[PDB]
Amino acid sequence: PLLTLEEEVELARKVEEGMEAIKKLSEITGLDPDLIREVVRAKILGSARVRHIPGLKETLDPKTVEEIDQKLKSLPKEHKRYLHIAREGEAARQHLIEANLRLVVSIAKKY
Amino acid sequence: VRAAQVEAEEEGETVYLTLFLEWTEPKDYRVQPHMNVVVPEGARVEAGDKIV
DNA sequence: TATAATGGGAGCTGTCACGGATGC
Repeated sequence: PLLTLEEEVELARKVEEGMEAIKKLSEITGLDPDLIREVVRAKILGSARVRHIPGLKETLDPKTVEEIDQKLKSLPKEHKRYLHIAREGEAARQHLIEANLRLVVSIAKKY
Repeated sequence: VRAAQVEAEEEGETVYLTLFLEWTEPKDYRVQPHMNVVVPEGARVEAGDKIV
């Protein structure tokens, strides 16, 4: 279905704040914001999609993403909060794209 | 409004009641579509805490 | 890089002669 202005602004906000969360989380952990992002994304989408990303320096597999996710679960409450923020962000992103998929068709029908 | 503690001074044909009262006064707030609520249902707030 | 814009079109019509697969 199509988003109301409210739903749209909400999803957008959740996405932005999610990215911010990943940044702060990388500051805390000292890990790579990319690796972190791919791990959060992985867990949101599930193990249905797991593949090595060209930009990553490590091969991304359920073993390594479980290691990283476990080290993310070992954070204190205020720090472990940013993880939940990240996950919420990713979910919001997916729902946003899927929501706005119609606009693409309406634009491309003219091409 | 409810009366917690009730004190009474007897004077002449009358009584003067000092009442310790506790009640709640409502204040409405209008939320615009660009705003988001940071507080759950029935949660307690203080001075300085943000509702929206 | 920023008004807002949210489901596509063209089909194309005078052959049987069927073969095996699929359906009340």
